[PDB]
Amino acid sequence: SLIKENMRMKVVLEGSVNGHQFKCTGEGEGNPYMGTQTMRIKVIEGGPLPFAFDILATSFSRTFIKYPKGIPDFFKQSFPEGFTWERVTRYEDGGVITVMQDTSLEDGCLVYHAQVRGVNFPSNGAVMQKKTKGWEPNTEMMYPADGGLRGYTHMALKVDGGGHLSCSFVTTYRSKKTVGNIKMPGIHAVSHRLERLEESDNEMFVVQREHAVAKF
Repeated sequence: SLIKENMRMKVVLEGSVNGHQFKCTGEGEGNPYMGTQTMRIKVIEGGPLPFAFDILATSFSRTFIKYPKGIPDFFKQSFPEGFTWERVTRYEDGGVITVMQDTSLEDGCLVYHAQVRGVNFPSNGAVMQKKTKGWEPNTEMMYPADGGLRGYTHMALKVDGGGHLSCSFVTTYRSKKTVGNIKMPGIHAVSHRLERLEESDNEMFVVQREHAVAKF
């Protein structure tokens, strides 16, 4: 397969949140067939970010989902060309973030480009005040949709003082394949656990890992 048991990734993610422009770069590796990955991320422009890095964390990798025998893997089948994803995330207190992402494969490395735009986060809220504490584990429902997939998520962002902020989104996953076939899965789910491993004081440097497993 073009997707090996060990694969490296690199990412450029840029955009703005509440008018604050930034750019990040990341690089990492994982085992796509075990659904595990780690990435090391630096804020290279606009730092220190005046908002929680957690709102960006889920924008930095669908090739690394452990899919059983019996659920077709849309993502791995999309190579060499790869896939795109487009997401809007809506937070219960009115933040909205739109993300556009491209996934390519270049010289044996997965290459990601993401653009993000967040607006209307309350200035006083946990995101803009940097009072968040990571994401609860969650399950994304995956639906077949006219040759692509729609993912649907309700996630809980932990906040200081024993709170959460709920958010939801729909993701549209599209293949870039111009030659060849894709076997489409049926409805399924993907269980995620996204963990912050390292961070610097002002989140200029973050290391995170994910474990993602598909199920019926």
